[PDB]
Amino acid sequence: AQVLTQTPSSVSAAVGGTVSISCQSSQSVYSNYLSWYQQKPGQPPKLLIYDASTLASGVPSRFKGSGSGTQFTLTISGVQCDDAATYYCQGSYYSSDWYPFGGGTEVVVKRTVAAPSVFIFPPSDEQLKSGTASVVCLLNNFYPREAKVQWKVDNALQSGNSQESVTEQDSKDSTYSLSSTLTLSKADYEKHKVYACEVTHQGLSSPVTKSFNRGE
Amino acid sequence: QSLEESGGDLVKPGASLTLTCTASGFSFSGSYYMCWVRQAPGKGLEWIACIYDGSYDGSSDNAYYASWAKGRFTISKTSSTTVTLQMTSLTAADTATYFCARGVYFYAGHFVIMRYFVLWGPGTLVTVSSGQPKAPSVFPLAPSTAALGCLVKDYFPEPVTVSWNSGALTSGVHTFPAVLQSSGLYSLSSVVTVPSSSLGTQTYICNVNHKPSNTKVDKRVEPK
Amino acid sequence: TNLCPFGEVFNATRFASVYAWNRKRISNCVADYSVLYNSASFSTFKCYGVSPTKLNDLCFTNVYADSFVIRGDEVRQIAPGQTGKIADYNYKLPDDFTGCVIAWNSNNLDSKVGGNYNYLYRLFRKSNLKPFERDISTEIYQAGSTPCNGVEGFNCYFPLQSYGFQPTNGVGYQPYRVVVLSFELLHAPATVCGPK
Ligand SMILES: *[C@@H]1O[C@H](CO)[C@@H](O[C@@H]2O[C@H](CO)[C@@H](O)[C@H](O)[C@H]2NC(C)=O)[C@H](O)[C@H]1NC(C)=O
Repeated sequence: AQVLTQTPSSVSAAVGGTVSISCQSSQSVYSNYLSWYQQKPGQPPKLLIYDASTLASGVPSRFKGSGSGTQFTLTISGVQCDDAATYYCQGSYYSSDWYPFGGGTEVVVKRTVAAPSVFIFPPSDEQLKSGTASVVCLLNNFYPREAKVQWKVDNALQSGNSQESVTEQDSKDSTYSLSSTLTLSKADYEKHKVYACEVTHQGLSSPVTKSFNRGE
Repeated sequence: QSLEESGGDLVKPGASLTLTCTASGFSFSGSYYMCWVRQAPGKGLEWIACIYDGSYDGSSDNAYYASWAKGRFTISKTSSTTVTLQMTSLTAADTATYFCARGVYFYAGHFVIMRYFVLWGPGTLVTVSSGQPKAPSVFPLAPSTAALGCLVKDYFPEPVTVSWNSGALTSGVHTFPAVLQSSGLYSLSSVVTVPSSSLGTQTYICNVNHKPSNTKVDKRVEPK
Repeated sequence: TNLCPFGEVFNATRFASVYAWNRKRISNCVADYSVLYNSASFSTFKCYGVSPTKLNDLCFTNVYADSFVIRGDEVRQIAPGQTGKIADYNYKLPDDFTGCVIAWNSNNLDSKVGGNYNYLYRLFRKSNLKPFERDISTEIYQAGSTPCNGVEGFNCYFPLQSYGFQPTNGVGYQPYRVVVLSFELLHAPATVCGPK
């Protein structure tokens, strides 16, 4: 019956900027027991602020909590590179069994545009024995996150046979990396020669195509 | 000062599972409540339950539950250093990392109110599925700055751990999040960028550990 | 048999403002309640769900001591089911309150010639406090739909007012120190026990 609305889902600022994250409660928060948590990838939530303004031990003072009643705000005055993470608000009420968390907000550290370095790896002979072929295209240390990988086998565009995953924004470089895997049958790999990976990115004024020939 | 969750496992739908929260460097003495918070992969945080850590050994009293979790979940204090969470009737919606947390409580009369959660354990992963544990296959990504890596393919369930040169090589390393293939198996890639002048002098090995299958595969990555 | 530190609460040099009332948790000790209920200095000693003289024979999971300073004619508001500025906006006890309220005149301690302005109380809130709620917000109260922007003015009032205790005030306006003892009894090993 008590819902926390956390807006927006994503904020961005350069190093030294200020990001503002809002947490709205449909009902007044008991004694202003509103807390903010930081969660970096692969890590448990880490408490930043409790009682809506009190800074937790060891938390940098650039993290600031404010608000009362039904409206609260988390402010990072002086965003740093390692602030790229997801943040949550959590509210407590005159109730023993309801502690809602906010939907979460991603913090993106803005930086200069960086075009991706493109690499391609043919499937290994060790794998080719099994009966399947995997072709991997690497896009490394690029910003912004948005990018497109097109797979071309004998100049023919592929569809439905590739999956991709992107790393989190680096806490040092503020860059992303993308791996695209093209999966084929053994026979389909043994009837084509040129395998191409075409990359579209803001830092690439013309699309970059990375290619190899089977059997060199 | 430390909390460590354990018991997270691959279980079939309808099964039960009991998770453990073990306290390290201290003992329960009535100063906090121990709480469980879960997080589905790629989703937010959902509070489950709390219990007064001053309770009797083996007791489920002094406990609070989210309305959705009441009865299906049972939280208990079993010793001065252990608190458990028993979950029954598991479905795929219960797949999540489960965190144990210290609850700072405020007395409010006939009940207490959790003020905030200070100390969080690393979490333990619960996978509710009918699939079977499957060992991965570590295929090299032969280098042609130079880029080399390892392809960890056809494993279930999460997670896998990939290190390079037994943890010595840390800069320039990217381990991509796993992707679920149509076969019901995960695929992961780890890569590293190294100077090409060191391709002869320096040797590079990827240390892939898939704990659910006890598969430790170390493959040397050198140009073909 | 280490004694419960009730002296730290009752005999503190300074008390907190009622809006920012203080709480101390008492646990893992033996409490000598007699020194409380046999004291002649308490002009208010009112218990709910508890007999004062029997307290030395009871054990509890925890004791909670809430301490603050209020106006004399406001001492009546520290009780279940009471209204007024203190009960509505500063300190609210639940209807099912289990514990004692103790209060005594502190004119010699908390009054200053010319006025002691360190003690404050909240004048207004959009809604009444729930039991044991604590509102230490210093935000300007917006009495109308015209917003306030950090500026006090018409329908924009600062929410905290100082008592300004003076030694020459009437007894109803003199400062009173108040301690509320709540007794928590769970199904768990008891940590606060009387001498027996
Ligand atoms: C607060 O302080 C007074 C004054 O010191 C304490 O009164 C003492 O009471 C004990 C017996 O409990 C006597 O032996 C002392 O001589 C008293 N001190 C005096 C008269 O100066 C009182 O007990 C304290 N309140 C507590 C501890 O709750």
